[PDB]
Amino acid sequence: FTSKDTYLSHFNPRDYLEKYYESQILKHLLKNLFKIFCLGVKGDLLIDIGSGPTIYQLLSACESFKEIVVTDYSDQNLQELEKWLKAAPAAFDWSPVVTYVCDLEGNRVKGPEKEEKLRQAVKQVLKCDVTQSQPLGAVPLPPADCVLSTLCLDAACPDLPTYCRALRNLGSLLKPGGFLVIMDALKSSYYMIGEQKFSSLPLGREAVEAAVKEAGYTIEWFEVISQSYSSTMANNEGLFSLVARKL
Ligand SMILES: Nc1ncnc2c1ncn2[C@@H]1O[C@H](CSCC[C@H](N)C(=O)O)[C@@H](O)[C@H]1O
Ligand SMILES: CNc1cc(C)c(C(N)=O)c[n+]1C
Repeated sequence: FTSKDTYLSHFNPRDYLEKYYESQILKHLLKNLFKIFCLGVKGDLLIDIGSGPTIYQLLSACESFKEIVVTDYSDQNLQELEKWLKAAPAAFDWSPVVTYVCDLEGNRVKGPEKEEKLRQAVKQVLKCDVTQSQPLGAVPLPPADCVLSTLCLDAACPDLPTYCRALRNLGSLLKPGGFLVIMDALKSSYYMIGEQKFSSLPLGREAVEAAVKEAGYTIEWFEVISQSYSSTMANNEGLFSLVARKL
């Protein structure tokens, strides 16, 4: 299984964004995140776990959370995030994704307004390791109202016991009754970024549900989509989305 130090050196954030941000999946993820945050889940603080170099998973969340903390294992990934946050020239063009979210939300606001709301919400950009009892290391944070994690845990966990432990580790960042939002690939053993291969833990819906209950959460809803990534990218059998609450 891919060692975590491989994410520091061999995960190219720009290439990842070019390759995936595939469109049918992105549309579905955006609809689900809009449903969760704008049509319910809210608070003062949301922690996004394994953010990578993406901002798409935060576009509807910034309407419901005063503060958003973005986290990842890779320093290169956080640097790419910060380029967009600081509106740098070499920052990735999220404008077609931003326009799509504005349409879903009833066309209340336009693209630049949406982007400014996200940039204002993101207060901290932090290093994280989901395999650690303290994922944020020595960095102190108030208990979060919500912990979000998109397409991370399958890639970060080498086996089912580590996956369950990672869910418990994420729980330590959550207030009692706090929400856990996870969206990830089903039965995927790898994913590609050009010629670079990355391992993935191939989990079915039953193993995901069991791990979440074992980790001390109650599931509110669980959705499975049949849509898989292109043959050239991965071997997944769809994706899942779940909303759970910490016991
Ligand atoms: N142990 C670990 N702890 C935290 N993040 C990890 C990790 N191992 C890998 N990652 C991160 O998991 C990410 C997978 S890519 C997912 C990126 C983004 N959330 C999206 O939805 O597209 C990478 O950014 C990688 O750096
Ligand atoms: C689009 N990003 C993806 C896609 C897939 C299919 C997997 C996986 N777990 O195989 C991981 N990431 C990060």
